[PDB]
Amino acid sequence: GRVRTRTVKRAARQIVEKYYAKLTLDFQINKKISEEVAVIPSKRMRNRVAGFVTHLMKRIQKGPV
Amino acid sequence: PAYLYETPLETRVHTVKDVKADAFIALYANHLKKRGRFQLPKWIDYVKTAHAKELAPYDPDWLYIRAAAILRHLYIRPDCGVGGFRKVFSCRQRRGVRPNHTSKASGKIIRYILQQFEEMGLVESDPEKPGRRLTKNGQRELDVIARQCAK
Amino acid sequence: EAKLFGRWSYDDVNVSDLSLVDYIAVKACVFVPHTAGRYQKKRFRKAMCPIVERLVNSMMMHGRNNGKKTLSVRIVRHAFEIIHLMTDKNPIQVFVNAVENGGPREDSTRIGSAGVVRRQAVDVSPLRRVNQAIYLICTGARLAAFRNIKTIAECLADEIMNCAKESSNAYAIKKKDEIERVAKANR
Amino acid sequence: QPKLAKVEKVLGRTGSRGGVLQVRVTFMRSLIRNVKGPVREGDILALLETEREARRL
Amino acid sequence: KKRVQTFGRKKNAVAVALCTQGKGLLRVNGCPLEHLQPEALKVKAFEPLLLLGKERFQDVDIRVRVSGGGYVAQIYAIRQAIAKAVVAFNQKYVDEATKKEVRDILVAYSLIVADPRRCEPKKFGGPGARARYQKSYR
Amino acid sequence: QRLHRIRITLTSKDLKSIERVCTELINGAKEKNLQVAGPVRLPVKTLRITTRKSPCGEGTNTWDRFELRIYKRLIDLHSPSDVVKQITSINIDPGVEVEVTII
Amino acid sequence: LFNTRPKKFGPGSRQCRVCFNRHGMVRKYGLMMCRQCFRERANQIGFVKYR
Amino acid sequence: NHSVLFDKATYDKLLADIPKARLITPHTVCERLKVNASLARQAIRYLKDQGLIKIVGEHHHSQYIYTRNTS
RNA sequence: GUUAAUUCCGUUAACGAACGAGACCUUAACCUGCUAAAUAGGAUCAGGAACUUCGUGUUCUUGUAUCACUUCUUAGAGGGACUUUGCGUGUCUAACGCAAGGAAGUUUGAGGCAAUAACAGGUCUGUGAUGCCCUUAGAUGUUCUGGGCUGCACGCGCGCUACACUGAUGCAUCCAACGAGUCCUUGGCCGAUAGGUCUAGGUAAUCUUGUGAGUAUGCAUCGUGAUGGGGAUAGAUUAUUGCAAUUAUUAAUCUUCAACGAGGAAUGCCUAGUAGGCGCAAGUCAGCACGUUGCGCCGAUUACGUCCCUGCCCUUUGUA
Repeated sequence: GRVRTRTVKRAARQIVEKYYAKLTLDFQINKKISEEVAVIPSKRMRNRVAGFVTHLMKRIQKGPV
Repeated sequence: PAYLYETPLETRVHTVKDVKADAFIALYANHLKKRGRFQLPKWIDYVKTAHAKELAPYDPDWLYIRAAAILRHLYIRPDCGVGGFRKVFSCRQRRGVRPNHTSKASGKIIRYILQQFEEMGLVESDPEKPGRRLTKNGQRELDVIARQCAK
Repeated sequence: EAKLFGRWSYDDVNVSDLSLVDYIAVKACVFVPHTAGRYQKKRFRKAMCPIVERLVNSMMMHGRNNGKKTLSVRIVRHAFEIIHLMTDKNPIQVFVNAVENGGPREDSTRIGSAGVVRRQAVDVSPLRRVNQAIYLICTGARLAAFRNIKTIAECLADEIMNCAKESSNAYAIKKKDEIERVAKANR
Repeated sequence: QPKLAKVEKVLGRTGSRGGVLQVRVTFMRSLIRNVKGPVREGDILALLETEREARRL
Repeated sequence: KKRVQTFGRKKNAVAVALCTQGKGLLRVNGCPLEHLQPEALKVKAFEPLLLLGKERFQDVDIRVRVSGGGYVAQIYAIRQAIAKAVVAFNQKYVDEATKKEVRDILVAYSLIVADPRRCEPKKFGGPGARARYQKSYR
Repeated sequence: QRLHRIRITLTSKDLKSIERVCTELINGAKEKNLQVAGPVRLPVKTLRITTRKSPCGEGTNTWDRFELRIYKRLIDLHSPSDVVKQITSINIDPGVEVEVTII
Repeated sequence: LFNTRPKKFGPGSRQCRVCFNRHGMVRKYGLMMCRQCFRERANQIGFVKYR
Repeated sequence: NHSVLFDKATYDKLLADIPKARLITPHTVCERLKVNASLARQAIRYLKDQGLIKIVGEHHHSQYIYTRNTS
């Protein structure tokens, strides 16, 4: 299954705390946005965190998280 | 229910590649007898055509069809020689109890037919250039009978 | 358009009976039984293939005869010609009516209620009844011509016509009733 | 002889080896039956016995 | 001159079908499609002719150049390269609306897509890829 | 001087060692602005040995799959040989075999 | 006279430079390395295993 | 089990015998007759050239399969 | 509850951490984009041959011939999947299922790497890794001639070829990828064959080589007979490697023509380019593959579940 580890969680969770402004519900701007603000070494990891950032932004849109 | 389909235009009958390759050999084998020129070996009783084969060929005109097949095969690949023609008529030898392997063709019979075409002068060297090739008279011998067989 | 071998038309004809309907893949259809395509990722892509493809695909056995689909295309192309020869109509309508009647209705599973290996009556699904139909068609035709100097195409043509029929001479229609012998008793 | 019946829903999966599978049917009424092969919802199958209901589980 | 060139891929086969304006002649290396043994699969090559029609192809010609794969894989490369040619022939020259007809009638029937099943590598302690030899016990 | 043609071979084990040299020597040519073509990357000659892991026969018969990789790459030029000796002699790399050749 | 046969070919001709052992002699690309000897020093030569 | 020559008693019958039958194969000759399959090939090749019968399909090199001519 | 997972959300006398897992690395899939290639080609523009002479009408071939190009070929830079979107399923938290789209949606496929504890596992015959013991010139050091490891009343284990007609045999047609060479071998003559002989290219994307591989396809003969299926066993001859071929190193040519008619009880391997079949290449190698390690080609059947057998992991539980 596609369950994400605490290294994937912490990074994506820390972005929406402080950089909540900017990134939209949209993915393909967030993939780009995540890389610039913070260092992510690999290409596979940058999508997986950025997918979870947009998952959090949907949950922030839906209610208080 | 008859069979469907054509090409858009009715196919041109000019060169040898348009002819189906087995039906070419059926005609030109008979051409070698009725012309007369080409000439027989002594050894025809023996042979079988390969080291790998365990039996002699059934048809008594096995040499003419081989000389028919090799002459058109010069038109397909221009440059080739005797070790080349050993590969093209290769076959599965049956080793025995062991697993099967490839093996090369006979070198006497494949060389001799080329020397008989050299005597007429359809296929020739090429003394410096490595590998035999068909000449000008070689093509017009082929291409005149390409139109005949479909007709 | 779409015809098998160009001599037959998929258009027209019909499924024989309710059930085993839609499981079969006709309707649209491909000239030539053969298709190399992905049919085994989901578990009901198996009934997207047209059953003439599933016949030629499962006709290769055993270890020696596996592969060589081009070879199984030929002997089925001859078989559909022979079916046409006798009781001429549609090879496909006779073949579809064969694989309708070919496979078994019920089956004995082992449910013991702990300890024992005890049999119990269970009806067969529509997919498995098509799976068993085409298998039982071929294993009659292969066994029929295994030692006899009879071409496999002959066995297949004969086997298919017999299955459509209620003769029971066939290996398939026997092995239907051989299972339904014991499946009656296990009730 | 055989009388046709439509699947409402798969109920579970039955037996020790788990090959046989349990189904609610509806005639063409309802009862529970066991079936062999791959089966899904939106499906129709023949029964020789219109009676003979399978254990719930 | 009107030119597009296109490729198909079954397995390790590949087949560059050049096509141009001309008389209506479809050729592999320099055969007709009438040959192409196995002959049984000869019908298979003619697949884009039967679906689309004869009177579209008579405005053009196609000339295919094939290597790789085997016997059956070379047919599926040519099968794709003829179908991919006439679809791609529109983009450059012929009206762009008729591409949506001629493509999607073939897609309604992987003639442009090319299925990427390739041979999985062998691993040690076995004859095949996933197959293993035999354990003995006692 | 005379109209010459030079095509310099480059080979090493590393990728990163040559990608220094390919970037540097083209810019070293573009000091003088010679007729440069770009670096022609040939196919990779992967060498392979498979030995058994164990010293003796015991256990399951497991295997290493060792590999080298070799990277032939070719910088093209059209220039005399006296000009090129300045470019090659400065910026020699550690563990990269290089050989200059006319024609 | 003594202390030499013809020693030109076969496993008796040649030995492992590192450990003097004929058995398991890897001669691909002219290594002349006994396998026990070769595997542990393979990273230092250049050979890095993957897949 | 089988007879290898023509059997020139049955040659006079064999003009009548085979054009009756619906299936004409290798097998259907030695069905009606009790001779090896090989004669059957040269029989139905003879019944092509001299006699009546016609191919179901243009041809094949393994399974022959003729019909009666119906004339 | 959820996951391939001590993976997550959550519950809490626990709180905050580390290794393992994951990430990572290599390879396979798609880019008419980026950046290029007389050691990969294509297209051009002019010439040659042949048939047609239909006409720039189809098919071969030619050149540091060109002007100029990168779709295949090659490989650096990168892009690309996040289960995105829709509807179900859940404290709708973690996340599952199904359908559409897409090159690709099981973590996209397949491997490498591999923790803590160990086991009296194996290896002193891989070693200049080594303690102790043995023996050290009438030797267990070393090396030379010859034999042996291959010796056969009989058990057991991995493989190969078989039993045929979806076949065997003889002719013709035309298609792969991994390698590998200071030995690999084209070209021309001699020879049934093997092989030899005289030139000849190659430090290899240049030469062998586009390695014209075999299952395959087309056309013939054979006819269910252990037959032409099967090729063991055996005599006789001709070459090849080596200093030496006998217990026959192989390869050929002719004969010789057994068992075996789908395998008893037991039991192995395997879920998609996979099984199985069909070849090829490399490792050991003077010579010898029925073996192993990689590589492609032809390409199915049947599941998408389960704890019954055989084992495994975690709880509560019983133990002499």
